Amino acid sequence: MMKITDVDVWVVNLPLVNPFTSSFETKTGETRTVVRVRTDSGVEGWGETMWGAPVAAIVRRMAPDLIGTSPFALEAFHRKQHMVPFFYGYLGYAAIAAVDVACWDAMGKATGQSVTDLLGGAVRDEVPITALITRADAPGATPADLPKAMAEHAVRVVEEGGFDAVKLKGTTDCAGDVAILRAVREALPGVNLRVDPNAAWSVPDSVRAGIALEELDLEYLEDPCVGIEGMAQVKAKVRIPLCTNMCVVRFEDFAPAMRLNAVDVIHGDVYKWGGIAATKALAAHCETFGLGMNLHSGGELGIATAAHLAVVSSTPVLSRAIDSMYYLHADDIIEPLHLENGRLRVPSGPGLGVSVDEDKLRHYAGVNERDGDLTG
Amino acid sequence: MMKITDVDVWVVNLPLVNPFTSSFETKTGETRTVVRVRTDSGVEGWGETMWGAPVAAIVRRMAPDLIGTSPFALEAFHRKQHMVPFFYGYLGYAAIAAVDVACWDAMGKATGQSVTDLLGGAVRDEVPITALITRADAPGATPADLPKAMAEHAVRVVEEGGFDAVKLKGTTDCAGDVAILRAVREALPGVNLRVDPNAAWSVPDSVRAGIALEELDLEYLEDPCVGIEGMAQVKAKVRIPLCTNMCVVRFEDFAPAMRLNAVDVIHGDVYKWGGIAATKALAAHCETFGLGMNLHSGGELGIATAAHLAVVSSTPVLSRAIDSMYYLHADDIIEPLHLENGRLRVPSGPGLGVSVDEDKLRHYAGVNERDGDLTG
Amino acid sequence: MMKITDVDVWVVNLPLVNPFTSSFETKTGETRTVVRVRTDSGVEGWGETMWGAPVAAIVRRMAPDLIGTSPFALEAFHRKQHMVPFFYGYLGYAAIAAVDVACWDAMGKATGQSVTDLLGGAVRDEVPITALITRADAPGATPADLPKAMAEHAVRVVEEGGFDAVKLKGTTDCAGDVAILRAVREALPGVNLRVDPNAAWSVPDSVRAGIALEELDLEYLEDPCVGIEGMAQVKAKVRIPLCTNMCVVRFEDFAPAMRLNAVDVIHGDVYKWGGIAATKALAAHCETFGLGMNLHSGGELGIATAAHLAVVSSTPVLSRAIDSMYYLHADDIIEPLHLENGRLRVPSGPGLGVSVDEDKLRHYAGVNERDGDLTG
Amino acid sequence: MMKITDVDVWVVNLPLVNPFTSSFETKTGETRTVVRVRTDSGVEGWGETMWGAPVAAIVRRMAPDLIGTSPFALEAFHRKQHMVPFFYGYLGYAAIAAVDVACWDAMGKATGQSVTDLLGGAVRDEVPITALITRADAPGATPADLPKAMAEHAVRVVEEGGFDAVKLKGTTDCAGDVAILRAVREALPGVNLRVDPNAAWSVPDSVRAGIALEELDLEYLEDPCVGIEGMAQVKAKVRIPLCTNMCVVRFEDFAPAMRLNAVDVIHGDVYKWGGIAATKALAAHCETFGLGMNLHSGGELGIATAAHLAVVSSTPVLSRAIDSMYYLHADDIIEPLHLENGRLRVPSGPGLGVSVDEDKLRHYAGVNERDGDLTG
Repeated sequence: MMKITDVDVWVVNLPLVNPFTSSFETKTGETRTVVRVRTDSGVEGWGETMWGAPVAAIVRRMAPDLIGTSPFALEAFHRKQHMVPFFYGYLGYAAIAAVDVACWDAMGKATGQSVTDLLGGAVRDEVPITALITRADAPGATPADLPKAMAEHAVRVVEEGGFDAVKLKGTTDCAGDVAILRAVREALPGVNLRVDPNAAWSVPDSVRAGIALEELDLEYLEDPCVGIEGMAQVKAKVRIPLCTNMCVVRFEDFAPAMRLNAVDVIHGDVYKWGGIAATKALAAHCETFGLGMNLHSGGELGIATAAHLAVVSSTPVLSRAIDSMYYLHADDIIEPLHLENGRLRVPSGPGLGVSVDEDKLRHYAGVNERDGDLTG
Repeated sequence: MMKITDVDVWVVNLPLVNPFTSSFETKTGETRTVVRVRTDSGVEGWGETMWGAPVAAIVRRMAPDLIGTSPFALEAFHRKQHMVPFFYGYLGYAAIAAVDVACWDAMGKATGQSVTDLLGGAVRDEVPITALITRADAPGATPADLPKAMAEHAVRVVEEGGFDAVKLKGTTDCAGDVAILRAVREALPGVNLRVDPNAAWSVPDSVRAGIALEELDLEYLEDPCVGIEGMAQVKAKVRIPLCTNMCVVRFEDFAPAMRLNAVDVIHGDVYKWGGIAATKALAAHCETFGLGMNLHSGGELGIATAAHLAVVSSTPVLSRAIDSMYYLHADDIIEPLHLENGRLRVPSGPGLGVSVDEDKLRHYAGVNERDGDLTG
Repeated sequence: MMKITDVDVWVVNLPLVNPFTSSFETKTGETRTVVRVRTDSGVEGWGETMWGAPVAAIVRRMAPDLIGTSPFALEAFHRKQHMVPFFYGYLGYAAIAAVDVACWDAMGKATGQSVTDLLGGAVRDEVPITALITRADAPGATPADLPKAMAEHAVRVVEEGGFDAVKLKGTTDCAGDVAILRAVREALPGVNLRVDPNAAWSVPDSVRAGIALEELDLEYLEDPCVGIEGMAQVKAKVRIPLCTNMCVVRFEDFAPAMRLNAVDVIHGDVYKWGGIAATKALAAHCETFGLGMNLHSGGELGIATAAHLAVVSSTPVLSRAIDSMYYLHADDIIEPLHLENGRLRVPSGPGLGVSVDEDKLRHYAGVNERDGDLTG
Repeated sequence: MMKITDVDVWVVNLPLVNPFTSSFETKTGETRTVVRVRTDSGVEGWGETMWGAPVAAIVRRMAPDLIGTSPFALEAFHRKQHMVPFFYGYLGYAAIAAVDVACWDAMGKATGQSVTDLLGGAVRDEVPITALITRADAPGATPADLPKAMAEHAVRVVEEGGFDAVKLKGTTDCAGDVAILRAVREALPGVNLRVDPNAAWSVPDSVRAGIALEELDLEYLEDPCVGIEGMAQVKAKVRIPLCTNMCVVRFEDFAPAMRLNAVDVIHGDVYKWGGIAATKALAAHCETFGLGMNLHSGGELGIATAAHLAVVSSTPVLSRAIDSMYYLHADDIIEPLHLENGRLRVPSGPGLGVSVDEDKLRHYAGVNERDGDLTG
């Protein structure tokens, strides 16, 4: 009969090993929000979600009403907070997800079960991850030299890391993106290969590039352009599976995207969709419509990755190499997850199966206090 | 670390209070299949599903491979048995559901939690049920007298029982069905009213009847005709929400039914859909597509009803008066559920929250052994 | 004025020559249900259908009401049993088909006519069959060696057997399936070539594989993925005729599959569709919608094959090499059908044109009694 | 082993009792083509089809190649004559149907079975027919008086004849047609009521009239306008089941009519569709698409009506009162069918179950020879 007694929130800054360039920005660290839910039985559940001050602010506003409730009562919590994402958008889903994850952790600890086992049990014990490559990996390169430099980098990363998949972060320079992919495919004929321009290409440029890229047999083309309408126009012309984490980001988007035939693959992400049950539900929706599914990464540290691992472990349709920034981090706030030969081991043991280093938590919260958010 | 040690299966015959007439048959009892899953920790999980000998046979064939597995490992179990419904159809889903429910019961008992709490926790504590009326309730009646006799019966049942909804079992006599509904609505202007011909009407007759029935503001018209195509033609013409438990009975049916705009409301049913997680998933699918959802009854006794109650208790979209044959039964194989003023109380306590009377189980299994199945 | 006096049912186990691997299982024998319908004129009609104990059980439950009816009264029989497939699924259609076939046999014998002549008469006298190849035909092979081993096997089977068509049983390993087909096509440039993954591939993998397979000019791609929705997505992208025996398996599926443009070719199968008239009707539906048609094999012995031969003989649209496990059987329960140069001769003479060896029937029923079903 | 030895053809003129007015013409007799197929076993099969000289001419051209063939070989015959309807249109189907029917008669006689029993056996023994009313039934009437005169006529016909359905032959005067139907419905509140303008109304007038007619709950509106496009526009706006025997008259029309949602009910007619098997196939197509089905009448005498009766008797979906000019004829060329209380008794006995009066045949062929065709 657990009742929540405390909800505490921190914001942390953690460092990457090397810079990371999307079409959007170039980052050198993660800012994350960490939540601990305490109960009257002494159980402590931990959650973690994307971004800093504004996400923490939402969690702290939801907290007073969480006091005295059961961590098992997630349906009631989500319904109570139904309007939060309407106003706060992605940050609203993210804030709700932190609480959601912390409650699953607490539920597992209270019952002596892994979150994986509360989600249907394991169908796999290891989760392959994806090598993320960006133009920041070829700092010196001239436009003429960029494709070769990127391909040589990709080969090193795959050979050293054992990655099953490689994903290029695309840019506004779509012709250059295509040139890079051609060189990477030539160097790695057998690797699953993706490109993600983060919606930076126009629809006509996405069609022209997509046609050019057909010969490379990409696993998918991820968000070439903005919007359900544009994505559907691309899917109508281009014979490459089309993936999104930008035009379908909530259930309200799903029926319209299906009727308009906008996508072939959807990325789940607990922090984007507001919780673990939502992500299991999304998996079922993908199976019903014959869609592929993968997981998107928003810069998860160990707590948030452990939640995603529980989801992948227990979800048949998540059979691909997921996106994960985890291997690119220089430190964590839990004892490190097991990463070997390009796959993460699913934690075992009660809850998320992680142990939080509260000294590192305190330290990196201090770093954030002095340095400010790296996000936002 | 529960491991299953035994799977035992019985088939029972239980009596109704009065006969029950669908367009399909007239019944005076239920035949059900009961499953107990035993573990090495001493925990015993109970499930119950529809029909007799052929469903029991499927469960017994799945049983040997269940030995040594965890009741938490439901994703693996469902995937292992994925082909069973392709060959065995509804009976295959039903057999899988019995095992599924027994595992949820065992999971709750092992963790000291209600199934309701393992499904997201309660959002409601009571579940309204529906008064089911059939032509067997007006045994003596001439065609001219039938509508009045049915209306007078409906009034008595609603006034005595406190039911929020009334459902007429329709027949091949669609003109007579309409006459009955007109009389019932006149007598009960405020009750939620439904008719279910169990697909016995042709599409043109469904359109003609549907048009006639618009003036009665039915909660829904349930399966007037056969098939996604026919149902979609009815929905295109008739301004009454259209419900099914016959043209969408598995996830493979769902995408086509949406693209063809076949239905407005879908009935879930754990035993028809093969398990509890499938039913929670169906609820999410209904929310995504703006569909109503209710629960169908296939003649559940106490164990199977308790499972449905856990689902309704924890599922916002199940906000309607469900169908339930439970109130029409003359006995049960558990200590009776609480039924008061037309609503069932959600059980509390570990697992399904029921206690099985093994003497009644043994007795009614003997009744089945001597009398044979009443179903099939 | 024949009236049925007896309906007797056996279940038999019969051996294959070599193992047979689908994406689903690996088999070494068939289990079948055999039905004899006796009349008051002394005429005996024989039917045969798929699977064992559960199909036999359905037939035996339908039997008492068959007593005293005419074998000609098939419309009435099918309507009486209309609900059987709703509950019993594929097994329900199968059980009905056994009775259906036995009645056609009895009708032919009573009238001195072949079933072929009662179905519109012959338009062809020979029926080409298909060489079925599976990975079990390359037992020793490494992944690198598998395509060559499969191609060499295919060449031997085609050269020795005179087969017009070759069908690869596909697997979850879709990349390996494609490699095998490439090698087979290279070795046999002129053969009609098919692959059937039995719905084991995801939709994105089906699109990727389908694109790759276009260069091989396959006769069709059969059930790459699950469901009408997925199949329609494949047909929208992949320029290979798409065939099914899994997403359209009854008339209720047909209108939705047409509106959603899901398939180009449909497999008929008397045992899957519940009878001979249903299969003739399906042929007409295929002609109306410009679909190809072939026949699926569920492991027919001589009685069931003879029924399929009567259908093919009398049905213009069945102009392809059918699937037939018949040539892979080590024995039969009738005097063997004529198989020469990759085609089966249509039987002549009254009814199905077969003579049942009742000693073999008794023997193989005993084998089943002691060994149990190989199916289910 | 029947082989056809002779095909003989006559054209006959037979009288009606009273004139019959469609939107198209006013008739006082039928002209029909009669065919006898003789075999080497002495069996004689009889067929009958619509119209005279030009239909007889087609049959006589097909005849020489029929010599030496089996009456059972209908699939081969239809395929051989596949191009005949492309050039000769309705008359081509009609000529083929005469031969088709004669072969079914011969098949039944050769096997000692009714045609009904060769078509799946009886599901009903009686066939209700429809009272056909036209403006010729109110000869004296002023426009102001016409509706009352028509209603009084309808009442007399229904009360005297026991008809379950009444069908008004519509005209170019759509406002007058509506006025008549209003008066008829007022006088006969319980009768199934239809109107058939034989495509004489424009689409806008069909929409205006259809809207006006909704209040009368017609069984169907039959061919208000020309063409699949127009019919679909009517169905989109008007809430009355829409029936045709003019925009879907062959299988090539069926898929387009379904995709465009043109009709709710299709009339079969053996003579329009070229044979009995085609009509059974059409029934199955209607069931698959949830369409109603009825039979159209082109002026059948006893032989042709007997064929239609065999079809209705054996076909579940033909559950309506059929159209039949039979009751309006002053004589026949067989011993009269049993008509009592508005329903025709299905013949029993071998073949079509009719006995041809060859003296009447000879007489009415002479009448045609001297008087000429009344059709064409």
